[PDB]
Amino acid sequence: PLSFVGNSAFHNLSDLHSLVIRGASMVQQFPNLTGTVHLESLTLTGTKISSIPNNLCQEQKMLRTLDLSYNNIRDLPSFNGCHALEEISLQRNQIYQIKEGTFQGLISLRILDLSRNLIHEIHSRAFATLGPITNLDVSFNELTSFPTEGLNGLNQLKLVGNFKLKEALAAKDFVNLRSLSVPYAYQCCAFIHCTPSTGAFKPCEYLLGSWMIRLTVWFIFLVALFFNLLVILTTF
Amino acid sequence: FTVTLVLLNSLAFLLMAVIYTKLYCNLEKEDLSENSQSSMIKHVAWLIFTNCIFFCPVAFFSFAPLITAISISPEIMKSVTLIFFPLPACLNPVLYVFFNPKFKEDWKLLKRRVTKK
Amino acid sequence: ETAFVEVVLFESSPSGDYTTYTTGLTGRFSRAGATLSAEGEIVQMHPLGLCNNNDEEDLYEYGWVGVVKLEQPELDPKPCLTVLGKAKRAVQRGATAVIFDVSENPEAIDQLNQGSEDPLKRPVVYVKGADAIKLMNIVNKQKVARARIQHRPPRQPTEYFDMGIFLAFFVVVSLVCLILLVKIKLKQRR
Amino acid sequence: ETAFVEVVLFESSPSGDYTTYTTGLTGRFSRAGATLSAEGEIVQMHPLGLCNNNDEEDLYEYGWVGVVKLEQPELDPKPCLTVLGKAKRAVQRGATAVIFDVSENPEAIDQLNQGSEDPLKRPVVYVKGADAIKLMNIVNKQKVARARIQHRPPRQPTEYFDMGIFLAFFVVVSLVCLILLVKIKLKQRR
Amino acid sequence: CKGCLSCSKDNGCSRCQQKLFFFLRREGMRQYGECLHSCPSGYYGHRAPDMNRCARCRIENCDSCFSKDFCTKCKVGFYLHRGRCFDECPDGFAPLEETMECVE
Repeated sequence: PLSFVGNSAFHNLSDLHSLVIRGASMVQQFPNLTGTVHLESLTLTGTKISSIPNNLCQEQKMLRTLDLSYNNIRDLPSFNGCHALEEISLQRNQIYQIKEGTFQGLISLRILDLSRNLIHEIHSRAFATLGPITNLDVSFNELTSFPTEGLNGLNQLKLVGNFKLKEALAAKDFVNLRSLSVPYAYQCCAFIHCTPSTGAFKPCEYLLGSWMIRLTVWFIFLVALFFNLLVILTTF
Repeated sequence: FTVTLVLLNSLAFLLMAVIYTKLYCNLEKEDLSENSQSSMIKHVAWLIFTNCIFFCPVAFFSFAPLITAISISPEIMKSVTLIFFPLPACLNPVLYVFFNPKFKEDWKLLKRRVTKK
Repeated sequence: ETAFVEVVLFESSPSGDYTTYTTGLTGRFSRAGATLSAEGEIVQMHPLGLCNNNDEEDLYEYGWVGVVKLEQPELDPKPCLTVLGKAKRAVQRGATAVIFDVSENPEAIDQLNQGSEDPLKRPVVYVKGADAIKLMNIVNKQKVARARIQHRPPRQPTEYFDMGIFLAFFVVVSLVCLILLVKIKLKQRR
Repeated sequence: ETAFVEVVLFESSPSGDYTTYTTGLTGRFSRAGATLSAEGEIVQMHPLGLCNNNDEEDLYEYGWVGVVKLEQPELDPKPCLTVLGKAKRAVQRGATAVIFDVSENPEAIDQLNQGSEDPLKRPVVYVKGADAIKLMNIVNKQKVARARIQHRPPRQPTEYFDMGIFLAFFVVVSLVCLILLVKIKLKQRR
Repeated sequence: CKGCLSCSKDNGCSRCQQKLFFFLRREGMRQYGECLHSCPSGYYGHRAPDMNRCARCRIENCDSCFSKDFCTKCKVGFYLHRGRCFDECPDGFAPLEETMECVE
């Protein structure tokens, strides 16, 4: 039951190979980790941190896995420098905007996650410099326009909860995509695995199934109209 | 709830329409006679019968999900609703046009009005 | 949804060719795993061999169709992990599919098939009864075997005749109503 | 009949967990092999490395998805074996499935799909073009890879409700025939 | 792609020269042809009129063999006797370590 941790309570440990902190609610600042330059993994959940020091990628050069979920992170500083970083998870935070240069040069990034945030504006070139990113997660957010440049290598993706996302995506940019979960099934009509499926209730290209059925309803409509109008003429 | 209500009024309607047609049949005076009113009487009789002749299956397919005992593909209810919901309407004018001498008299009147127009 | 499992016993001829003898099995694709087709060698695992968080002692190669035999639920009153947790841990370890013998812990069937909004990309199959005892008998007797998980495609669409014959009674009955009124009309004529 | 192929790579984490990155492919289940789903590691083989009748030099383990790249047909004017012979030999070696790159020898497609009354229990898939060059590029680059082959189930039965419209025209036209005669009858009445 | 009549990038060499040995090299999944003037250790060059190919030395305990069963030199711990590997020099023969082979 860790409640509070001293601000400068982890510096100078020049060989601290890992650091995990959970439940430290009373913490309100990022720890003063200067000097500790051998953190392969890092975790800080359930804490009131607002921002991040900018020299983070310049200090923990060989940082590999990072997680900052369940925090009050609002503004994302530049992540250029953590050239060995693989997973980032910032879910359940107050992140509201994404700039172009935030993910500049994350060569080895594999897993990304920003779900349950307030992000609505993604710069077009946000993912241009990305490497072999496989899972991207921006579910439960306020996205309206989704850039896709430099994303063809993705394998799994989710957008569920993005109600403002009323548009679709071009399959030309999702060559290797396997699993997808979009808020509206119509966004999946363009394409392998999808959620929710485009069932017969909501077709893709023809509202009336196949041909000769459209002809059926055509004939029904013409005969109904003509006979009805003649009936009105005769009656009234 | 709305589907149950619409069915409830549908069954009550079908019952009372059947009862009324039975009452019309029981009327010997209008039955044995060749009165012109009986023409449209039978006309609305066939219309009222075919209304659920074509809508009762739609009700069956709407309650099919409620029964949730048979694996029904979406396409089957889709097709039956798209074909059998507008069906009871689009054929009634044809039936009145081609199965009622009263309409023929009305059409003669329409021809007279067109010629005098 | 049923799973068709074949266990292949290959024997190395000295010349280099392989002779195979296969045995059939049938399970049920559990909801926790996507209903797909997998293939890999059988690696039986103890139930308690999955909770441990030090995998470095048992780094297995990829594509191993793990097999677990669940035991008396009261025998483990303090469950280290849920069944879905075991499946997730196995898939993390490089398993391509997971098979559970629930012959002794039948509640595991509903535990797997219950509402879990985190389905696994690899199939999960639970067997029980004669198939389960057969699988246990082969596993604890042979040396190397390769299991294959087959998902039979669906069956014929009997929906064809359904609505045309349905419309057949509809048309027949509608005409029957029409002729019954015509019969009344003929009665008036007489 | 089309075959969907996933090429999965690994990165063994020191902790013991496995990380994967998959790439898609599309081929055609050739008639020479039964359309099924198979999985196994990729073992590329030279075309001339199959007809040899001494496997004891290179006995492989069971369940390996072999890959071959056929070459210019005139480059081997004295063909050591037919393509079906190559597939049979590969299956003898313990291959669980065989994939051919026919990008340079297109006639192999009809050679495989032609009348051969000896189908093989394991699927045979031939690719060509962009997918073929992608597969060759990954094979000669990576170190370990596992290929998964999937047989997509058939699509929806539109056969369902095509008769409903077919009988609809039929009933409507028959009504048209009857009603036209009634129109003639009304003309006689006038 | 040296000494190759027809070299392809994916499959390496596919038809060695007239007087050259066609050998298949295994590395990872990649397997490709090569042309050598003499087959490597553990193989014996088998000549042919169409294409000359190397084959594995089937005789056990061998590192270099002249034919399918005649080993020019065995591994350590096995003296050479008529091209065959024996740990001990049999009767009528005594070990000779200087050349590591069985002498009278």
